[PDB]
Amino acid sequence: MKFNPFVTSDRSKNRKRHFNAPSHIRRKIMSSPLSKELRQKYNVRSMPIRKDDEVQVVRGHYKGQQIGKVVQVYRKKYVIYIERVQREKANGTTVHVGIHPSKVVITRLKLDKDRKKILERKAKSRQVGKEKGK
Amino acid sequence: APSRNGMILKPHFHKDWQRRVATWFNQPARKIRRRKARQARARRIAPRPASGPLRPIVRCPTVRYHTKVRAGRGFSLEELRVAGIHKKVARTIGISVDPRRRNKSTESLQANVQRLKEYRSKLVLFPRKPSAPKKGDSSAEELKLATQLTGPVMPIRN
Amino acid sequence: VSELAGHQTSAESWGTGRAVARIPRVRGGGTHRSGQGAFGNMCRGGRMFAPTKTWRRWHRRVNTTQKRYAICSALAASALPALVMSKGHRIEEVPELPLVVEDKVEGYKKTKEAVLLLKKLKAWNDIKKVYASQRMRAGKGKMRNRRRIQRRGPCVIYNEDNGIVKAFRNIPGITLLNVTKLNILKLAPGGHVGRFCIWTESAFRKLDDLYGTWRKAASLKSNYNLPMHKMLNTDLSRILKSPEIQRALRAPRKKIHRR
RNA sequence: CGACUCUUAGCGGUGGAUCACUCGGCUCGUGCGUCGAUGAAGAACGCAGCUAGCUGCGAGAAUUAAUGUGAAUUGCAGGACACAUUGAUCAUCGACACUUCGAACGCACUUGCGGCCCCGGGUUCCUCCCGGGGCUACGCCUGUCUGAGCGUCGCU
RNA sequence: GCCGGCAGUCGGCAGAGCGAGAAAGAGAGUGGCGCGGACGCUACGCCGCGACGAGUAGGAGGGCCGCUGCGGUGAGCCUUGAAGCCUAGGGCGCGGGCCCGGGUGGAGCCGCCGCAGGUGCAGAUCUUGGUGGUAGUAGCAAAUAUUCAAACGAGAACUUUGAAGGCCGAAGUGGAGAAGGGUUCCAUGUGAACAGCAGUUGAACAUGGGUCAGUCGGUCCUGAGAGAUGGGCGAGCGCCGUUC
RNA sequence: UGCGAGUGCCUAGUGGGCCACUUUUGGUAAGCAGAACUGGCGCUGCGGGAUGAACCGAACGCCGGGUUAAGGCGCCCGAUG
RNA sequence: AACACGGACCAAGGAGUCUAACACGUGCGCGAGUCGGGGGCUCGCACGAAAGCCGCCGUGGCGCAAUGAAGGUGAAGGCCGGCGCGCUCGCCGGCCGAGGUGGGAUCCCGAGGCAGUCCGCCGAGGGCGCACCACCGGCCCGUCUCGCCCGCCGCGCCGGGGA
RNA sequence: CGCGACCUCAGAUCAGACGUGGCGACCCGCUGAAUUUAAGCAUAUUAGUCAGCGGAGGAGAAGAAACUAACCAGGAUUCCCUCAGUAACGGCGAGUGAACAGGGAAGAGCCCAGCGCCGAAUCCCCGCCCCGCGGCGGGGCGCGGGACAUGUGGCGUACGGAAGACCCGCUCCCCGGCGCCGCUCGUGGGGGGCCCAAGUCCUUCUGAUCGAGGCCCAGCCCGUGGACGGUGUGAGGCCGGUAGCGGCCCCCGGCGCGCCGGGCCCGGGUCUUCCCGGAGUCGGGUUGCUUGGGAAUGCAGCCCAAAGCGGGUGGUAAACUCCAUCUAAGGCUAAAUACCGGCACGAGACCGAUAGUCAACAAGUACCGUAAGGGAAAGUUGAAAAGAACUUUGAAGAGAGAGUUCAAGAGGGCGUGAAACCGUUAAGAGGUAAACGGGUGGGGUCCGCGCAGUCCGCCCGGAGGAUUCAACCCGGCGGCGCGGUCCGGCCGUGUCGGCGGCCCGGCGGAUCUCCCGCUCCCGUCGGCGGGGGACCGUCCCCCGACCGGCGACCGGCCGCCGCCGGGC
Repeated sequence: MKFNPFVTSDRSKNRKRHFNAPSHIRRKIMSSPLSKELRQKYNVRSMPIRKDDEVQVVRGHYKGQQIGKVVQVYRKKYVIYIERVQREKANGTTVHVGIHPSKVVITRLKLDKDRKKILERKAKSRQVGKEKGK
Repeated sequence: APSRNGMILKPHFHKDWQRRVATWFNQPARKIRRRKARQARARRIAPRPASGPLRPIVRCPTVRYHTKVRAGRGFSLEELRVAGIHKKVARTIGISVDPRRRNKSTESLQANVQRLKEYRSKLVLFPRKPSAPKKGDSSAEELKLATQLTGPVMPIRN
Repeated sequence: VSELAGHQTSAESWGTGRAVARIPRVRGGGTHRSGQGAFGNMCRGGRMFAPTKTWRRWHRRVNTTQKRYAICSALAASALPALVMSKGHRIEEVPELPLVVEDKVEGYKKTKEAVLLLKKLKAWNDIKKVYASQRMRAGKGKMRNRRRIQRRGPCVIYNEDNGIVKAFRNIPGITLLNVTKLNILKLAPGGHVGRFCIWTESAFRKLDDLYGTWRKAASLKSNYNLPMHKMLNTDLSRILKSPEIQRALRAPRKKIHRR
């Protein structure tokens, strides 16, 4: 359990912080684990979802082996949208049924110069615990 | 309405005592607050005793007790003039000094002088400069003592 | 409960002569709560009967000899394996109930060998029993930071802190007790004396230095010796079967005499 | 057999009790313990593309600047950004700004009347008029200036 | 209630009893083939006799009666269905109540040992909320009065138009203001809710629009009065007073 | 003649009573007021007196058989039909 | 049952609680002792605002001593032998050492019997007598009365002692 | 008749600053009741409490004795326990009710007026230069002004102090700037930002698994991380975090070292000579309030009103006399202490939407009263709106279909949906209102998945089958053993002996007596304390005996018996 006396560990307080978190905290909570092949190449367990990543669906009714790109991230409802994960409405229109980022595995990230600096710093901190804990 | 042999009790609850109820749930937190400040006090004065300056040998008034020996407010000036320490130097060296204490007896005076005389023997006065001035202490006396004295200095044995 | 609860309103009862029945009611206004009723335990809202105060006697003090009395009976009930199984602990594979191990256990720093130590002592089944007993708490305690409950496991009594607390930390059910700081609330949880215990070599030799025998003092507490037994031969099956008692008994009357 | 009335059962109505949930209260404990004439607390009035209430903000009005973070806000459109650029959104916030009343401060609260300087239109100060800016409250300390006294005195 | 009985299940390490009118032992000594025997005893338990059984205020004891939460405990139950609710089903206990069967329901819940309480309702002209009889009942009666045809509409006793007959009768049911109301004023559209019937209508709702001053008022002046400065009083917020 | 006796602590509730055989005060009398002993209702159901505070019998765990008290045996209504 | 009052019905809420002072009874620990209040010491407090420990372990509260308004005082005598008046009084050495009477649960001895020994058991009668009750005595403090004796650093408006 | 100083008093939109108001849980200074009790009530009590007023702070107040005590004397103030429900007060009724001492938490002392001595040696403001200036300071220059002799600064305050002569060995501290190294205990002082382990493995139930089984040592991996929250249920390994003396990057602070510019050359002891006390104040009388304070505890109004070997106090008023203890009428001072307000948190044997704050929600909101003020009700669709496209009746509200969802038997006040009440269907009954108890009878819906009716052991008869029964052999396990008294270990709330461990053992003692330290007296003699040393009680080693036990506590053979496996 937790030993820092400044940690919430409360039923009401953790849910209040989770649901009323601001937008930049909501980016961190909405983090998705990488694929198996990228895990030995980046040494990174998880990474927040982005705008133009493509996603293999893990669980749910849309669970399968299809790989589909994220359309847009809806951070208010804590959920993201996939191109091939949708559902036709009554009137024939199609509505993207969202999948929570916790049920999301990323096959390849959409890399930019602000993203390479995050892959290495999470991998650098990975190697500190291996050397110190050896 | 008393009935069948109780004591005539006089409870002092006729005032509005419920507005002034002092709860003691602060007791364990106050003990930590006093203790954590006591350790912090002892760490600011690294070689000095945690209890503070030396207390004199003091007998009780009020003939009820008449035999117990307490820890006093401070050493009187008549006791300090015998031992040869000036009253403005004893405060800085770690001796409790008060001007109010009279000295009517004689055996109690030598008890406080002998307490002060052998206190100067075991005292380790650090020099102000790292290069030690006159009447300080040798460097051989320093390195084998890097600890304080827990409890009162020279506890008083009845 | 706050003393201002049920008293922030300003209500006094309407006098006699109206169809209402003498309840302190809200004074006027075009409001739902207007002439309704307050300042009573029977009304909606209002004060509760005998409001709970902060100065209730929450703490109870017990005599030190009595507190030291139960811990002597708690440690003595860690033996006699009929007591330990009656608590529910799986002891069938333990080679010896007073488990004494070396002082090398103090020097452990990882939980991997702490798990391996319990398996080689065949005491892992209690933790295995604890794992299957992890479930949601019944009642309203889940929404009051008491979501999960589980069986307590084997307590380990350590003498020196050298990483033994660091090892037996994540494995559920194990509580670490210092020898000089033993606790009756963990040596006998729930008011039941049975508790399976793990001792080290330094911990086990300090028990006769903490309390002593009947012919020696505590030698670490100031004034304590073990309490006197009210009776020595506790097994009365041998006292009643002793030939010197059967000699003095009369002939029994076991023939049943009905109406 | 009917119509009406009573009991029970099923189903369908009024009603929201019980139960399980809870971004909420109560109590205790810890740290700090900070308002204001450089204009406090409070109040009024306004501010979003579509905005009534809550909250936030003050004519720079759903926020400006900077730092951190880094692809969104989103109910619907829109458009910035290339996230190869101090850069969308959030938090921090240390720079700037902060309408009116309000201790409220030119005089009183009708948002009406004033005066003293400076500037721009009037004009090329020559007085009106208009617009903008800085001042103009009480109590009191040190100092400065101008004074008063058949107060005490000298010079005359 | 019984000086109640039961540790005696003392078994090829054995001999299975002490209901029997009478104070005490189925007591030790020394000279003259076939391996066999039902239940039990949570000794806070089991078993045997005798007597008794009402009850207000009141007292005591037992609850394996019940609710909520806590420490243990059931290798406890549970999306192959928890709590809650219903039941002409099966039952148990004298009883408090409890266990199953069926249906709804979808996510937590129960037994035992102890602990703690905001712990059990039929009333208090109890509180809150909901629903009945009354009851489709009383009622929709103060100020003389409406009728005919057409238009809109799905729909007209109540809207509009035309005609007729009336009333208010210039101290009015008229034409304008002050106080007060604050968009109620005007156009379009709707008829969900209000106008105690209805409504195509309205002061209802949704969209928009609408108040223009040197000369009309406020602004200026003072009356009755209010109210600072000086002054005085007051522990004090401050109070007295308008030329002292 | 019958019954096992003595003794010490706390302790609720009560402190408005009523009726009846007998004795009896005031009052003409009272289902009036006020006293003594005993028994009842209060606190108590049951059979009977048609009905019922106190009248007679009789006092009560749940039942079967038998027998009675007081009352009764034309019908209501068990029993002299 | 009332021509006494409240009650149309239903669901939820709804009333002997807590603190302190006590008295008694009961359970536990220690015991002429008991207690840790408060404080301090261990590990950072998850559980732990818990636990353990103290020439603080007794400062202190209660109890072990009471009686007086107070100055104050304060809980045992008896036997034996000697010294002066047998003077039931003063002074010297040993003994019993906390009284006696009656009732007293239990236990001991126990005549006898269940040629002759041991283990039990019962037993008329006799006892030391638990607890407790009653009584007579004895002792301490306050007070009343009758009297004498003893002692000194200060001989007295001294102090103590008796019935 | 004017000018020039001085004193008093004005005017300033003079130059530069200062106070107002709010919060107010805690505190300080006033003012200040009645409900209530005393079974009435008037003193008393409530209570110096509620209300009212002013004032600040993060704490405030108080605070270094005109003290307590009568002791072998303690020694600022603040808080806890205890004294203590005590002394004392009280129609001595109800009730009210301290303080000393002791044990603790904390512990820090000082500065003026006066007396004096120094050439006003002092301080404020304006101008110029250097430094840094976002808590306007340091140094220098100015016949540049002002304050001040109606008293500034230095020494100096009751503990004595000051000035001279003389003895002792002497010279470090403070202020304003600048830079540098140690991250500077809760493990690195604080604040901020970003990160750090391990299954979504196989199969299976489900609408969705976080469910169930398994995974080479009970299972796969981490665990200095199995708390929590979210994720379509019940998650150590899906995610954030969690743990850590974990990592990285900024900002701020104090303690140390060095440099520059300044200030400061400030001791103690002996002898001699000097000085030293705060007025309308203490105190007394009276009055009123308060207090336990009682012939007046304390505070106030009036009157009287001082002295210096004096004055105050010493719980009974007054007079006399010995004493004991302080020095009032001036001031500063952190710490132990309180905190229902605010900021940021943590926790709960607490309540779970008529409960919990009035307010879980657009709550001090809607609304009410002219105003002071009063003041609600109101949580939940669904995993995801996937919020019912489209056909038809009706003008429409409303329906029938269709469609989504595991579910609308979840359809916008939608998690379940009780009772009162009402509608409809099935059955039954109905003129002594309805309803109830005992006893039956009849009719229903379901249950006994009843409808040729329960088995359990021994023996007898004939029909069938095993690789089988008794008795022997080997191996293993177990029980018992008065083996009358096998051998060997262990323990004892039993002893003896060696009194041995004594030193190759510690503890405690109100049992006694070479070394060290201190003062008194002339290297010595007497005193005090401590450390050895001896003694006593209690825990340990050796041999043997005796006793008990291994039946809360055993090892090997041996003898008997039982069980299992394998050979027959």
